[PDB]
Amino acid sequence: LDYPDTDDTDDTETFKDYKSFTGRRMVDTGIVDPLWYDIREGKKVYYDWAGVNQPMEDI
Amino acid sequence: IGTLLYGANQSSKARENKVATETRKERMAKPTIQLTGADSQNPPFTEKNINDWLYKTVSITGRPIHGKGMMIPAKSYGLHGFEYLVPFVTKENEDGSVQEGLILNLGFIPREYAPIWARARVENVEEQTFTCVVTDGKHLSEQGGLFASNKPCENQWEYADLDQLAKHTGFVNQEQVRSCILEHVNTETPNDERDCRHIDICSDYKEDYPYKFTRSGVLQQPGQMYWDLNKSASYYSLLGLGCSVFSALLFLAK
Amino acid sequence: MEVKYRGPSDDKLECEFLENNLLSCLREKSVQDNVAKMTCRPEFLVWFFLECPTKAAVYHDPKGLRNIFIQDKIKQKG
Amino acid sequence: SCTTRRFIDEKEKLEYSRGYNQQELEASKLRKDFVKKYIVDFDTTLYKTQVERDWAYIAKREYRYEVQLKSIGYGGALANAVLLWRIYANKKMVFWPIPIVGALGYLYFQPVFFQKSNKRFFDMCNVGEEYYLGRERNKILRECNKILNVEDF
Amino acid sequence: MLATITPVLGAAVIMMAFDRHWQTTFFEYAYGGDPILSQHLFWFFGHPEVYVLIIPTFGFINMIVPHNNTRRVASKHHMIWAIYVMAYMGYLVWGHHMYLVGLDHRSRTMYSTITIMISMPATIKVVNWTLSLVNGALKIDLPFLFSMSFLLLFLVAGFTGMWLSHVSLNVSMHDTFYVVAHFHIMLSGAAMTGIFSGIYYYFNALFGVKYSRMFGYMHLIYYSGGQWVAFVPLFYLGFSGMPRRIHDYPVVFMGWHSMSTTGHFITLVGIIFFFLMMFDSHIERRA
Amino acid sequence: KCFFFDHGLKKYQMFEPEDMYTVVFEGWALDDLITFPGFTPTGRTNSYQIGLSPRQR
Amino acid sequence: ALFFMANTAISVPSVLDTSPCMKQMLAYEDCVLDANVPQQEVIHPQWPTIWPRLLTDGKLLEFDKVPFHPENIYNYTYMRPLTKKNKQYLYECEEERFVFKACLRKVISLKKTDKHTSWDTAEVANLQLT
Amino acid sequence: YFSMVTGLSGAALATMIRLELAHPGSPFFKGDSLRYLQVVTAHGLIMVFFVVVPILF
Amino acid sequence: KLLKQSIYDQTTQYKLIKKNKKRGELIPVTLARRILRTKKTLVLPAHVNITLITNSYDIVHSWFIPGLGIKLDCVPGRSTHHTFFIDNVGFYYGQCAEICGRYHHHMPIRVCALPFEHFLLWWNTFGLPKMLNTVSRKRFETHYELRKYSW
Amino acid sequence: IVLTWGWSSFQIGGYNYERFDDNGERRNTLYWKLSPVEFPQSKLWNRPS
Amino acid sequence: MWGNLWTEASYQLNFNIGFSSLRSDVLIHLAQWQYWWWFWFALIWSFYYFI
Ligand code: HEA
Ligand code: HEA
Ligand SMILES: CCCCCCCCCCCCCCCCCC(=O)OC[C@H](COP(=O)([O-])OCC[N+](C)(C)C)OC(=O)CCCCCCCCCCCCCCCCC
Ligand SMILES: CCCCCCCCCCCCCCCCCC(=O)OC[C@H](COP(=O)([O-])OCC[N+](C)(C)C)OC(=O)CCCCCCCCCCCCCCCCC
Ligand SMILES: COC1=C(OC)C(=O)C(C/C=C(\C)CC/C=C(\C)CC/C=C(\C)CC/C=C(/C)CC/C=C(/C)CC/C=C(\C)CC/C=C(\C)CCC=C(C)C)=C(C)C1=O
Ligand code: CUA
Ligand SMILES: [Ca+2]
Ligand SMILES: [Cu+2]
Ligand SMILES: [Mg+2]
Repeated sequence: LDYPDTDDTDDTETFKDYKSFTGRRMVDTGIVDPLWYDIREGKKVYYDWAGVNQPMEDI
Repeated sequence: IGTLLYGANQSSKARENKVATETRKERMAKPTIQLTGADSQNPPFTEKNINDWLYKTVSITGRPIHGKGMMIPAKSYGLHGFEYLVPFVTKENEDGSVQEGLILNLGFIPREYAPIWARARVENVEEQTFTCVVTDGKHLSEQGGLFASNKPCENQWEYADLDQLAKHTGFVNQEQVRSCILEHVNTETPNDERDCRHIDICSDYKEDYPYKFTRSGVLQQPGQMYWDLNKSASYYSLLGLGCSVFSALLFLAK
Repeated sequence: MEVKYRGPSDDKLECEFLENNLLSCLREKSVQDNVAKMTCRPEFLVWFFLECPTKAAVYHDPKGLRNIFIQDKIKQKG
Repeated sequence: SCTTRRFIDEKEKLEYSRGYNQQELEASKLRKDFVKKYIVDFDTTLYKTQVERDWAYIAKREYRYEVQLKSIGYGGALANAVLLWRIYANKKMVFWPIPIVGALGYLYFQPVFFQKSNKRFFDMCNVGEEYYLGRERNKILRECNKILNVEDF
Repeated sequence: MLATITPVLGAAVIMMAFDRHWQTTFFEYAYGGDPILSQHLFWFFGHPEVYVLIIPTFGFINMIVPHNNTRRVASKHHMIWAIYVMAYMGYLVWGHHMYLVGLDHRSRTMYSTITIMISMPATIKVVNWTLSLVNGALKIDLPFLFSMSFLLLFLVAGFTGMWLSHVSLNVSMHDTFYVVAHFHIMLSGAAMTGIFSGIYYYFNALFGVKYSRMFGYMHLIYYSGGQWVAFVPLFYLGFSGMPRRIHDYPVVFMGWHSMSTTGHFITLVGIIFFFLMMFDSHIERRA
Repeated sequence: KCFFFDHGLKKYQMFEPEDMYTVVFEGWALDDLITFPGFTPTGRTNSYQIGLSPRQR
Repeated sequence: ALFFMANTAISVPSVLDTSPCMKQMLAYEDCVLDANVPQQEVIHPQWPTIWPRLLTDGKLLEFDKVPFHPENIYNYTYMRPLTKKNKQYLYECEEERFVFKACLRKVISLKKTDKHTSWDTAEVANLQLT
Repeated sequence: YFSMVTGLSGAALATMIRLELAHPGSPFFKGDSLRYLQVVTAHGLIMVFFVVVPILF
Repeated sequence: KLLKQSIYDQTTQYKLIKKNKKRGELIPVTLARRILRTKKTLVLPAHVNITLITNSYDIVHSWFIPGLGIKLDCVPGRSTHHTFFIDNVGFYYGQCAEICGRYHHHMPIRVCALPFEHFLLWWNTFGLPKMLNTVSRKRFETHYELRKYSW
Repeated sequence: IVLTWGWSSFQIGGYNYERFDDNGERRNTLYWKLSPVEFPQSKLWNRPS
Repeated sequence: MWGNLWTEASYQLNFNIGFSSLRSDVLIHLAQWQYWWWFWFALIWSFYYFI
């Protein structure tokens, strides 16, 4: 999550955009696919249908 | 005997279909009812008294969601396309998690353009006004024949199952959404069941897809019209007569 | 050359602008451009007729044209 | 135009399945008589203008493909079925059914296809009132419109 | 041919080195340099180079087919003269790689005409190969199957080359994947099939033991299939219009590129089968 | 009609030719829009089949 | 080559123009060209009504706050009023213009009605099939 | 034997090229256009002058 | 085809379509122009000959349009003359087809052949003003030029 | 394998494509007389390109 | 898209096998020539099948 830098990852901004009115409207249009990850309590978890592994632990 | 019984049943079904078409045409001959504001947000349509509103022209305002539509297979003038079926949202809260609505049949769409990513436009998902004829989707639900299967999880449909469509839409008013399905219609076309013009288009398909049905198209029930049923009944009755005569000759064995 | 079909827009603002241009053109042509400034745009007349058939029919109607002329005269005087 | 051809063919099939009433049958008879007289049973090359000759020949070729060839195919299918029946019955090869049954099938299937596609052939002859063929076409169209209490192009 | 052409390539490469280091401006248009001279000199050797690569491949089939058919080869003199005519007429077609560079229409037409004329001796060789298989005592063997695969690949390769000889089509197909597919079907298909056929023909002479027919058949099948699957979709890519030497391309080529990669991996599996064939033959160690 | 009416400026605006992808998937992000000046100054028609003009000596 | 294509569809004819007043428009354009009028607005049959000043002053556009710097006769051809010769040679083309305007008015008066039933399948009557 | 080694090297270079060309976005070289061009040139030169030539001549 | 006020967030829409746009197995090039986007597309008229003078600044490049089937080698030090005649109204893309260096892959071309009227409109409204923008640039200047030079 | 499939497959495919998909025509166009023609299948996919 | 006039000339899909566009007269001629080139092989193919 947000690694290595926000300018590259942009997880939080993308999550907020998806949760915003514009994101919901775009999803309804259907051109943009549904969100693929959820921001848990300090961690990012991809959905099982995203077809990707979970991010490696930061140690 | 079996084929004679089948032909008699086909003739009875032809008469029933003719009566149904007549009554539906008479019902559609009435003016259109514009539902706005509170009425639009809470449509009067309900499974308790759906028969009252069946095949009635209603102008309703709502927010369609093309992103999660259904493509029920269908054949229209030789094109093995789909009948676009969208969850037409009527009222939603600020968050949008809880919402209610109905099912709107936009019309026939070609198979090539059926995918959302295969279209050259961004579908509008704002409030829009649609004039539709209320229908129960009898032929859509009864199509598919034997071995037909549908996978709502994969969003693949072979026949129009009202309960599965309502579950896919996810509207709170499950009973209301499952009661009936709206079909986008044009009120400026002949009200003749035998017009032979089912979708409002020209020979060049100038209109942009999906092509809304006409009143004649809504009245038409593919593969179950009275003339087709009468032709099938006549063929079955001839086959009967022939087999019965042959069996009688064999029995006589003069 | 493939041209895609699109019926008249009938947009409220666009038709209002086109109708205002049509009114200006009619006022100027009635006096034969005997005005200090010529604001008429002949190009927009075609777009008016193509995009706003309802207003075109209203103008063609003798009663609608009469009412439009009366209102335009009242507004111009006021 | 392939989309237009498919739409026209499907419309004709739907109309044929639906059937026709007295007025529709009369109009179809008039159109079929006109088409047979001026296109099918007349040498198109004998007309005056090049435009009318070419369009009449286009209509004649369309009629050929949509009526004559289709009727030949259907009658040949029926004659082949009868030939298979007779071959099974006689345990040998027979040649009589081919010509006779083929001709009978063609005679049976030509009227139905002509009725199905009568309107298209009549409409394809609308070259224009400036020519004799177009003038006769317009006269027949006016008569059909008067019969049907409607207007057609 | 190599003796004839090598000095030209050497001189061109030396001039390139001098321009790079001493800045002799041989190919700098500013003060008399001719950038197109470099291309002329390179291709003058380049086309004879590919002809040199291909010509030896024909001998493998020309030897194997008679050996297994128990029959004399068809028109050996005519095949020899055809290969010779190709060899000493390929020196006047080096400009078919430079049609669009901007050379004079006279030279362009000469190059195109000679290039299309080159097709005839290839047809002569093809008909001789076909006739060598008739009216004889056939002894089917893995070298024979490799020869058949070589013929099958060479037919399409030469046909695609002749199509490239079309000037108008060459305008669109220059520096595209169509040329890539053509010369891949030529080299990787025909030359490698002939090399493997010769290897299986001289396996006893080379390794002193007989080969393993099982892994040999596996190698043949997988190598031929991989070559076809890899280099057929490249023709579709060329027709679509994909340029060459590009690592990132429009999304519309994903399917054919995946097919090409699959074909390459099948060819790699065939190579694995060839190496396993050698290992199993040495394990068998049978006279 | 190569121009589009704008609800903000109450005028017709146009942009240089753009690909279908840009027009469809980036309609909300447009730049270089300029007011439509008209095909001709007086409003006449420029719709003619052009040919090749006589050569220069 | 000789018969490489193996067939030619000579039957396919040149598509016939089906416009209402094409002949009238072309005749009027030919007459206007014979009039040798430098102005182009005269191409439209209703020029005397769309540009009234074209006969008296010629000022068709308001050149306010904009420079006017002609360099030859081809700069502001639309700013030159018609002369006696132009007026004469355009009056010599009045019958064609009147016929064209009458055809346009007839087309305008023609309107779509629910009576028409072949509107959808009008391409066959328009002769779009070949 | 040397030709076998060189052919394996050429096959490896071809595999690199095919993996890079599998789908757009440079999954293999990840944007190294110069490296891709060098690999392509190496593949071509090795296959031409150091596989077929050593095998035949 | 109307420029309406956007109630959404344009930046949010742009970011979302950049990140998680929906694609398909069979998507046309028109809807998939990832590596075929440029600016200031070259606009030409249709149904007329044009003399294209091709040249290069540094090294040899290739002006390639597969839709038209045109390939012109732009060689430094040369002014090669070619005939260009697009017999239809259409928009064509292209990619350079000769090794040039770093951005050999990403170097697209966009050529739009339009009817002469549309081409002349585009000229007068975008290119003709720029030919004097080097010295004179103003709305009044552009209006004066377009009125003075009317076709 | 050799003759009939290779000489009839492409034509069958093109005929079926015209039957069921209108040779891939893009609809929503105007005045077919002025509109361009969407050609039927002409590139032999069975023949190695 | 120059207005409602769709100027795009190429609509090739992911697995396109033919030319990108067929509007160009050169490409039309090339396609027809290739088609008839493939046509003119009946006797040769039959002979090779028989042998
Ligand atoms: C072994 C290698 C090899 C061989 C043998 C050939 C053989 C031929 N080549 Fe090719 N060629 C290359 C390797 C080869 N080439 C390479 C590597 C390039 C690109 C170099 C680069 O730029 O990197 C190239 C580029 C190239 C071009 C330039 C394309 C372009 O840049 O746009 C041309 C143009 O005509 C061409 C033509 C020919 C011709 C006419 C033959 C003739 O010899 C072929 C004659 C044979 C036939 C014509 C066969 C006849 C067919 C049959 C009998 C079967 C018929 C059956 C059916 C039709 C079903 N070659
Ligand atoms: C002999 C020449 C030859 C051979 C065999 C090959 C074989 C292959 N080539 Fe290559 N290629 C070229 C010569 C060759 N190529 C040339 C000259 C260019 C132009 C470069 C440029 O213009 O920049 C090129 C360009 C080129 C490109 C274009 C890259 C780009 O432009 O971006 C690609 C793309 O996939 C490619 C792929 C392949 C593949 C998958 C094979 C497969 O066939 C590879 C599989 C492996 C083999 C075929 C050999 C295996 C060897 C053995 C098993 C040993 C055998 C030993 C004995 C029998 C004793 N090649
Ligand atoms: C000495 C050897 C010489 C080898 C020479 C090289 C040969 C290369 C070609 C090999 C072809 C092999 C056969 C392929 C059959 C493909 C059929 C197909 O999909 O239809 C294509 C075509 C394509 O039709 P289409 O309508 O789908 O068109 C393609 C798609 N559109 C519409 C978009 C264009 O269809 C037909 O031909 C229809 C009739 C087919 C009838 C025969 C079916 C055979 C099925 C397979 C065999 C039977 C199964 C068991 C086999 C057991 C074998 C041991
Ligand atoms: C001195 C030079 C010759 C005189 C000047 C002419 C030179 C330029 C033209 C020559 C080539 C013409 C090719 C036309 C296209 C057909 C190609 C073709 O079918 O090839 C495949 C054919 C074989 O392929 P095929 O077996 O598929 O043949 C077609 C089979 N059917 C019909 C069943 C589909 O190759 C030939 O043998 C064709 C020879 C050319 C055509 C000759 C037909 C007879 C007409 C009289 C010829 C007299 C000789 C002079 C030429 C006539 C004009 C003067
Ligand atoms: C008119 O008719 C004609 C035409 O028109 C149709 C023509 O086009 C033509 C032109 C055709 C040609 C010139 C020939 C074209 C090419 C042809 C026919 C061949 C193409 C063949 C294919 C595409 C098939 C694909 C090839 C393959 C090898 C597929 C292999 C498949 C499978 C399942 C095997 C997978 C196995 C592996 C990857 C290896 C796994 C195993 C191991 C590693 C070892 C295991 C070992 C242990 C011990 C367990 C002709 C001649 C014609 O007559
Ligand atoms: Cu510039 Cu490649
Ligand atoms: Ca890549
Ligand atoms: Cu060469
Ligand atoms: Mg090049």
